[PDB]
Amino acid sequence: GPHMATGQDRVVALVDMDCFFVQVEQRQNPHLRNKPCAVVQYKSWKGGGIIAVSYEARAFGVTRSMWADDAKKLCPDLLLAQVRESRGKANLTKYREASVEVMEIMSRFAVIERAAIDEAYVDLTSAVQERLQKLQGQPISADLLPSTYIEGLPQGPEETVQKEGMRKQGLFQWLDSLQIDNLTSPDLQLTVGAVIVEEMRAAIERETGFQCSAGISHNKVLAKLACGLNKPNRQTLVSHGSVPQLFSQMPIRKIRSLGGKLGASVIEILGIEYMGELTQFTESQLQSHFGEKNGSWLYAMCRGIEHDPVKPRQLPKTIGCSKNFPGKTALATREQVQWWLLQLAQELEERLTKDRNDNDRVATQLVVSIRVQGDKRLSSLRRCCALTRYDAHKMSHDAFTVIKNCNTSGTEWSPPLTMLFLCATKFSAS
DNA sequence: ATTTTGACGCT
Ligand SMILES: Nc1ncnc2c1ncn2[C@H]1C[C@H](O)[C@@H](COP(=O)(O)NP(=O)(O)OP(=O)(O)O)O1
Ligand SMILES: [Mg+2]
Ligand SMILES: [Mg+2]
Repeated sequence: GPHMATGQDRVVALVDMDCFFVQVEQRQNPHLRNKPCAVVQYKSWKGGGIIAVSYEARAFGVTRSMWADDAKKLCPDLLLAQVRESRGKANLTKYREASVEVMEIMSRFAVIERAAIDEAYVDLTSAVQERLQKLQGQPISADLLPSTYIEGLPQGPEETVQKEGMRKQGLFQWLDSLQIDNLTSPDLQLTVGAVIVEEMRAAIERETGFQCSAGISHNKVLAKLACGLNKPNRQTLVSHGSVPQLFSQMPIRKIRSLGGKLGASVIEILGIEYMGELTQFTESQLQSHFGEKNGSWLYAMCRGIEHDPVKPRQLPKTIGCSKNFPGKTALATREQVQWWLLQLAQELEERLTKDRNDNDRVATQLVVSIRVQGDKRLSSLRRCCALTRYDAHKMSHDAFTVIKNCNTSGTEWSPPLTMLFLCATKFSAS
């Protein structure tokens, strides 16, 4: 009752760019705009692997991971943009730079946590309070929320058969219900949050050309879930009160961190399917099956409560370069391994030097990882060494030194290598 | 022959 926390202390948003790499390429090449389009890496093997897909192309069934030749079978007029290739490998520089454009705009509004190349969490609690002070008891107009969905609404009793009609009906129900004169109301706080996110999304689109979606809720997991509910080019507010119905038919795997083995174990061990069913277990029961930390997290999360903070971190903490060498292309000679380590080290040097100039920091550890043919794990082996100079020849030599004894017998390398990976870590200020 | 990443947990 009066002491049961409800996880309504924060306003958190998650902003995720729509078909991000595709929009970067469509901005660059107007011929690709408003077309079924995908971004592909490499080309020789089955036309290249698709890594991003426009919504027009998704309507034909094109998905990430599809070979371009196969996507063309579903969508004969599919247009393609290729990732830059440098030193024999895919180069993602253009997308990292476009990401910085977006993150720098978002950081004008609030502290952000860069969660991936095209998404960031925003802690809006302070900004909402300031905005509530600015507009004392002044009602919030639907005009301030032109792209917002209120999850769960409309409810109860032709304008109801088009999606914009439904969107506005739900928004009207929500705003009609609001208590505008209490500045401590969580639902009001979320609504002001959504007004700010509309402003943020408009700024991103104005200043970059890129569209995005967003979720606004009281924590990162609900914000992330909300964001996906009405992609693309829309934002969704998930209130605390919307959680029971939302979670009552929500597959466990849809919640952040439960899409893999742990989520599968929750389903198998407890014999449930939906996130809401978790409420019927005690905290101790969940801790007994999934550990103290996971158990406590699940117990709170199924009630819509999560405390993971929006970390103040706009820049990646590691800078890595990797290449797979699948099937017959697996690396089988010492010279091959050394040449590709050099290629990777040269890209890494270029990125590290730019990073040192832009961000006043230096990496101090080099992690070298390899995969051997047959091992299904991403990494078969990981070894580190000191990273003392931004020099590609030195980094490649040091990586070879730290992995060379993985070679059962050689001039020859065995078993063949299916992946090389260099990652610069442990940054210190410079 | 899905590729190239990046954050974080466990021991
Ligand atoms: N498995 C993968 N391998 C490589 N790159 C990938 C990837 N998954 C995504 N990317 C790259 C390419 C993606 O453009 C970018 C962002 O990933 P999303 O936010 O998950 N997907 P997007 O923004 O395209 O569409 P949506 O509107 O549904 O958000 O990261
Ligand atoms: Mg995206
Ligand atoms: Mg994303």
